[PDB]
Amino acid sequence: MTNLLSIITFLPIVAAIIMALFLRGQDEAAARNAKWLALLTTTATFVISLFVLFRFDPANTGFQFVEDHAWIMGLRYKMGVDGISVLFVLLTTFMMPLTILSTWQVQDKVKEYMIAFLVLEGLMIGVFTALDLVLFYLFFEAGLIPMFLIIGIWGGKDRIYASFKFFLYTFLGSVLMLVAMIAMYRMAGTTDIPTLLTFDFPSENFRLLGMTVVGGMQMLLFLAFFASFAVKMPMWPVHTWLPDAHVQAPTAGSVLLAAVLLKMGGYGFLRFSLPMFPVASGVAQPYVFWLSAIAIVYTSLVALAQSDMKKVIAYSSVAHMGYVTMGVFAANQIGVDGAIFQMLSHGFISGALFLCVGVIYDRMHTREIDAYGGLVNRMPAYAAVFMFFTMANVGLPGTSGFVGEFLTLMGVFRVDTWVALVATSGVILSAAYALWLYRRVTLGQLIKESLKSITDMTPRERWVFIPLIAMTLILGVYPRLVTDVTGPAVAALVQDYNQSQPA
Amino acid sequence: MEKFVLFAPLIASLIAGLGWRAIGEKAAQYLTTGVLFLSCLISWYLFLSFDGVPRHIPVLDWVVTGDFHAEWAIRLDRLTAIMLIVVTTVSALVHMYSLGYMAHDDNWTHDEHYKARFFAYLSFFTFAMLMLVTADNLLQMFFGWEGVGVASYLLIGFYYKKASANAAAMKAFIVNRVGDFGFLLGIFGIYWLTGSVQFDEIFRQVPQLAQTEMHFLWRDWNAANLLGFLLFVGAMGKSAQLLLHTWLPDAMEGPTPVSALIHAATMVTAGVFLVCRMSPLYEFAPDAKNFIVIIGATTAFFAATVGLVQNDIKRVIAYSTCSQLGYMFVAAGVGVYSAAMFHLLTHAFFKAMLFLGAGSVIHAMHHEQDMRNYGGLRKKIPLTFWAMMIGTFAITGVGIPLTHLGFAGFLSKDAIIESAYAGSGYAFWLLVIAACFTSFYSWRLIFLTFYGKPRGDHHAHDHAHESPPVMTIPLGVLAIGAVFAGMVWYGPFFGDHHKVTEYFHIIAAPVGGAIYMHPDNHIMDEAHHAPAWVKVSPFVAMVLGLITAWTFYIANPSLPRRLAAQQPALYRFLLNKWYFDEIYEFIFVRPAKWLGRVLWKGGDGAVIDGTINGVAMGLIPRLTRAAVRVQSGYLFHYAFAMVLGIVGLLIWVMMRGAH
Ligand SMILES: [Ca+2]
Repeated sequence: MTNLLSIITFLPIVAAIIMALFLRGQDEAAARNAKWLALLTTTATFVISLFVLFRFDPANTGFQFVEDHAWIMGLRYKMGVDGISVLFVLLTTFMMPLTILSTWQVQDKVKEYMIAFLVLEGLMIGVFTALDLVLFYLFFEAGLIPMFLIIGIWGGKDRIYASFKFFLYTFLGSVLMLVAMIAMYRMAGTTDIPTLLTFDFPSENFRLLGMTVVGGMQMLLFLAFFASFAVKMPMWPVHTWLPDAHVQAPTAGSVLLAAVLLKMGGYGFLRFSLPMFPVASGVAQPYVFWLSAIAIVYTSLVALAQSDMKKVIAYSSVAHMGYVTMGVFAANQIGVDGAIFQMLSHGFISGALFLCVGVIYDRMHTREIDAYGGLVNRMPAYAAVFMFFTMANVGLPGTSGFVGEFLTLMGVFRVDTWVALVATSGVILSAAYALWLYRRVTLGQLIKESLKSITDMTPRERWVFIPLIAMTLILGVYPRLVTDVTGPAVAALVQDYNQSQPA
Repeated sequence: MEKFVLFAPLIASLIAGLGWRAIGEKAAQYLTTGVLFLSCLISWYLFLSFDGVPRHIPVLDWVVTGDFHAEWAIRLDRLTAIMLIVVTTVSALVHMYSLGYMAHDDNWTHDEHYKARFFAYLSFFTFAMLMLVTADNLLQMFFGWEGVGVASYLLIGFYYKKASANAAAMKAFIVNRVGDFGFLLGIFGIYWLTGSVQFDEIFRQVPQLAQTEMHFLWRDWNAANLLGFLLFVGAMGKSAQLLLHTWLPDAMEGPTPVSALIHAATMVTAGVFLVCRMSPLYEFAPDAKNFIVIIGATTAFFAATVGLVQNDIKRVIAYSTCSQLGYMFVAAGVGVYSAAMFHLLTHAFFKAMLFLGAGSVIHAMHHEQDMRNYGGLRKKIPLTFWAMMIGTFAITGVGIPLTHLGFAGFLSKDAIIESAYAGSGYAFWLLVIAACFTSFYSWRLIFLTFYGKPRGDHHAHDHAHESPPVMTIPLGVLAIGAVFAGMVWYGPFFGDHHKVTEYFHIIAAPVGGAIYMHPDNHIMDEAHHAPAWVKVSPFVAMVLGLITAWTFYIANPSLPRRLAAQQPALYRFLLNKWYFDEIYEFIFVRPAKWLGRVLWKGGDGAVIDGTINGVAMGLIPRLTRAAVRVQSGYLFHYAFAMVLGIVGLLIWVMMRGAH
């Protein structure tokens, strides 16, 4: 119980190695064993990570559960959590058992499917626990490998193109960040994230090529990290990989792609860009505001034009991340708390919606909106669940969707009214595409022979959704469960950002 | 005791909505109906025993972040107590009325189950409105605000197999979201100017807010005027005021009992209530009130003309609600919020009855809604005829002209028309003209349905019969409000300035009172002192419209047909409801869909993906083909490359020089 973060990080990876070695047979019993072994492993990781959650002390804004060991090439293996990153660990471990349970009907290469998800979980958890600069980059980039194969092997008809675009687009943005990490390593003489959080990187302007670089070295380091996190988030206009990868991935892949991997971009902004490059962040605030405002309006209108149900959900995520980006760079307590809440909240809602798509994809094997209609007539439970998360997706008060949206909008209002006015229009636009999709798929008359015999959600499918409905309602009604944890850490973060602004 | 009223309807709806299978449909219906009645009794006790000391009952913390804190809390002042009896009374009756109106529905086949779901929606709808009116802070007011939006969308689209209902419910949600866009911007502005979203703390700081300049978009604004305008944009959408009205007429696609609850208790009254709850701010915002009147008065006129030519019974009553809410916004704008609440309270009674009355007609007439096929019916439906007649009496304002004795809407409307004269010449004249149009379409409704030759298919006409007692007892109880309510509460709401002050327990900071009226405001007084030609004009115009209705349907019944032919373009304009929907489809809907497809295919596809693919799949492969070509396989070419490399490097070394 002194290496708790290392256990939850590498336990899923170790289980995959054992499964790959000592699990034999390709029959259904052999596959049935793999599903159970994965489910027990993901459940174990979630339970152990609850010890972190409840022993965590929100008042302490330092890193807790810290473990440090020597490593290679003069680096250190250091892990830990604070009020900004603890909840992203629990979100990852929370979605993984539900994601496994939703694949229970997959019959194609099951053992390999389970291994890819078990390996992916360990690497996703490492991103949020790592306190070494290179160690963060290792988990940040290693996650591309299992996801590249998850899309390639189990994806749709365009999965070859989607998997390559996903990997290379993300890979391109992070290699620039790698060089910035090497530069910070050389200036500060350390890769320790706690030590880099107090280091003062130079901000005096200089000239590079034909332009002045406002912010000096901080701006150059800021732009390298921005390229990595902007693509990961994703921000507009570097988002066009997401409508491919999220759509062409298998349903389980889409859940983890949207619920967890997107949060690495926003967490990157909260861990590095604002603490380590405050002067550059202050300078970039106007541009980030309008890119995020454009993203909300742009992708909301693009979602309204989609003929493919899974693409509506994919484009919805880009709009929801636009709020997160604005909240982070408003750099006030209200905006940053809203940004973190919006990230966690979007994990439950977006994941649930991709599971709603899978429920009817499994039965009908199509994603065209026009291929459905009046499903409420045969699928009462599905229409209720799909409606609930449709309403959460439009930020209805009472669901967790509202809180994150509301606070990021109010934090931005304090800084820029034009941005807040444009971003706030998302409430009108989100309702438009979200309700139209729900109506066209679920409501109406059952007038197609194909849908005549469609079945309702099975008991297993209902039980996957119940935890997600619980978190959405609980956090919507009692968000203090989140802000108590993140409150003190955001307060310290916002204070350092202010104390670093040029005077 | 207050918590039971607030939370009992939610618990009943959850039990009935999700667990009716365990306990059966009948137990679910009675649970919701019975629990509403108990809360209605507790609401009346809270209302009639209020001593004038506002109470604050906390429940839970909602949103805490740094200095921002909003809580689930219950505030009980005069305004809350008034809205309680209005919401619970009408909701309780609508539950009873629904026990018979939905007893056997033709929209559903016998396999489908709807009764338990319907009563759960009504209970939750009641819960949302109750949460709205008991709000202690602006954020909880928003939850209920959006709560009625989702409950209405559930109920307006109750018949999910009817594409007309699904479109109508979607429209209501979106249009009300356009209103919530301004509401939200007001909440953001208020928090940053005052550091709080709690009503009392906001009101304490209002005097400074009136002297404050706030930057917003391209210029600085007086804070109070801007904030009052922004919060009013929310009220316009929720009350179906002008330019945000098109959703209310289409809400008829839901069941008739839903229309009564939306149009008299829960949804439309929210906008006026917010104006009256936030009066401590609008009193210090002279320009915001100006805009409220112009919208309020123009809506009363706009919605009166359109009602003249509509042929669907519910759509006539639909526009009457919009026009009536126009009146209450004029009264608040002129600075008389008690009169606005007074008409809101009286309106709840006779408007609910008119809709519950029209449900009986539709229910009796084999569910036909076109008034062109509604002749006779007076002898076939005795009680619904008189209840509708009482509703017409109240809304028209049938009383003794210069006295203080008459039906509910006679007194409350006169208070608004008297205040309009003292407050705005624009307001006073449009209201009486609308009051003239009100009488025509109200009595036109009576004569078309309850008089004349039995007109239309004889089958239903012959089979027409009075609906069971469950649908008529709620109508009767309402009638006990659409006659005596105005006389009962005239004094406490409008009669005497001292009487009004104690009832509402109202420069000093405008805090502690249910409403506030700035000292420099005396419109309520000037209304009393108004001349006699003011105090009688409503009676004159009401009669004037009545005689035209009598002249148009009993005698010379061909006049309505002939006139449209004389002035046909003005017939289409009213019939098409001033073409507002067509304008929006042209200016908003079609452009939005077109914009999304262009951004989707032109932006993401041609510009962004076209570039990325053009480089990744166009350029780099082109450089690959050049590299493959240069690897020619000829030994002499490879040696040439080595010689070019040395020669190029030597040129480089020479330029640097010896050094
Ligand atoms: Ca720092």
